[PDB]
Amino acid sequence: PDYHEDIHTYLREMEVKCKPKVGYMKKQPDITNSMRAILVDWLVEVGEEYKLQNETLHLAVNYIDRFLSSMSVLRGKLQLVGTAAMLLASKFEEIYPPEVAEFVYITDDTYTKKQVLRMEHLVLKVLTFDLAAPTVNQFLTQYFLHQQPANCKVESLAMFLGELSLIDADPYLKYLPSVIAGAAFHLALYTVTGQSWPESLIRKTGYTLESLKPCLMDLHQTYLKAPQHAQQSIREKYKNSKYHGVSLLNPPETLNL
Amino acid sequence: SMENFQKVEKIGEGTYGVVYKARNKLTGEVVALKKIRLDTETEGVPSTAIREISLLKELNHPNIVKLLDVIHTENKLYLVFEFLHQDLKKFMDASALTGIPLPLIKSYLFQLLQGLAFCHSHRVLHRDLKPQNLLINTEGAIKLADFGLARAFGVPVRTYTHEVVTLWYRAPEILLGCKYYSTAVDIWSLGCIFAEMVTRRALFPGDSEIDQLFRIFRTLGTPDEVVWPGVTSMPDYKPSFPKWARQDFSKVVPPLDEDGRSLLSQMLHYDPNKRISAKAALAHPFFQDVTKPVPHLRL
Ligand SMILES: CNc1nc(C)c(-c2nc(Nc3cccc(N4CCCNCC4)c3)ncc2C#N)s1
Repeated sequence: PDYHEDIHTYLREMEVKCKPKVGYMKKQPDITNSMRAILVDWLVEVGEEYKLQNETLHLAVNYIDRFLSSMSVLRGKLQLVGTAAMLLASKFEEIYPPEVAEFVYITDDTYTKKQVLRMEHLVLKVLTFDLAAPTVNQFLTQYFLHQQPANCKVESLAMFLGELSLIDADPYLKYLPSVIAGAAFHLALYTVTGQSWPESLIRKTGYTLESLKPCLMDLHQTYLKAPQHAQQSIREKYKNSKYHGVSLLNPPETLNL
Repeated sequence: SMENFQKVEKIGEGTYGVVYKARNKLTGEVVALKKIRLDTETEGVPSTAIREISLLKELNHPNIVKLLDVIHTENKLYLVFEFLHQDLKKFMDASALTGIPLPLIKSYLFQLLQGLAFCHSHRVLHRDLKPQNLLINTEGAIKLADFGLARAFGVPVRTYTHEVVTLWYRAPEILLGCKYYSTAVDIWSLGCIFAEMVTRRALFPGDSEIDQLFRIFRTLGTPDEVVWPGVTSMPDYKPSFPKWARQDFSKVVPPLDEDGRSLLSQMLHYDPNKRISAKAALAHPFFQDVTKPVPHLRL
């Protein structure tokens, strides 16, 4: 309330300093967008299994993309990177993070406890201990305050859409968290209520519908194709009454942009 | 590299790990080293260490202790901090006879508020403000230290860890088990510390959670729905709570003048929504004639 503006401004600054390299996947010789999509989808499952915060999921993905932005990784080690990232995110963000043994367990014994802990240290070194990164989630919760009135379906649907963007490096590596959150919030608002990106967020963020259009165009397509996407953990997750079953809602055929 | 540091003496123990005074042999700089042992840690790097480091690297402010470096040696994690000569607690004990000059109290509070305002503006809650975690140097500075309990918060806040803040400085909303707490909890702590700099004894030295609450109630009066809407619906509120009258603030900290009492009362508002923010407090009339004098005692 007294620092909401200060904090938004700060996150806008940090999100730029914490952006992964948009074109890193091309430079990764032995891993692809598809492999990454499989990893993230699995982390979504891990999140649900252990009832972790969505923020934790978003952080882990940021750690992974930053890590892959500067380190080459063979396909057989990708999951190790993802496991250590989720452990670090949990430790940073969770009141009760799962114990290391549990992170070793979910890899189906693909790696040892020793491997998981060594990788954790490597991730910390590579990220230079800078773990407090802005996420799509953090911007969304701020945007939610601009509803009149507040709508659970809108909020849950926005989180659902924001989470969908985590799965596909192409094209979502090219958009900042605050921008993806913008598209997500508008798309959810429009889908549920028919309303649009409110003028109060234009004042707060500087973004207009035109500004958000490119990301919006992409997100809308991802939304329409979600039932046919190879990864489904997010849709399944958002079938739950906890998120008001928003993944069962029909996306709008057109956005009238 | 640890090779360039010559150790001087053990200082104490932090919220986690052990602290030494050391000297950079090449630059001459005097530092404090926080050693965190990773062996004996079957859980990897401790979450407290992960938070302290990541949050502190972002917080460059004259009233926040500076993290200079992080050194990973064999099975050990060394945090290199700027060295400060003493903590507020020991300084208050040393002042048992003369008391602390008002200009210094004013200056210290003003500096603590600046430091805290910076934390909150950067979405960090400290969650363990107490005299022992506030460090002073010979030039009149005071700085927030020990971010082992801190965490980055969101807007609006989520439910965070309940077991936070040393009891004596713990806010009523935590004591009453509110699902959500925020920046106000750090302000409560500073208010308690403000009162303590004036009297040199703790405002609410409770022995338990309920004792702590009752001590607060007996001083500020038992809160009702008028002074604090929603209070009777809080998870740990009980209708059996004794209902104490609120007493004049002139009696809570008798040496304090009008301006000081005004500021204190706003820092100790029951309703976290009404409790003054560090930012807004910087402009309180109490600080109209603030300066930055050196400590009146040799540290
Ligand atoms: C309370 N935890 C702390 N961690 C660190 C790294 C501290 C620190 N300490 C100093 N110097 C200093 C001088 C005199 C007393 C003390 N205390 C330790 C024993 C009792 N606890 C209060 C302080 C410390 N300089 C810089 C830092 C830092 N960062 S204090």
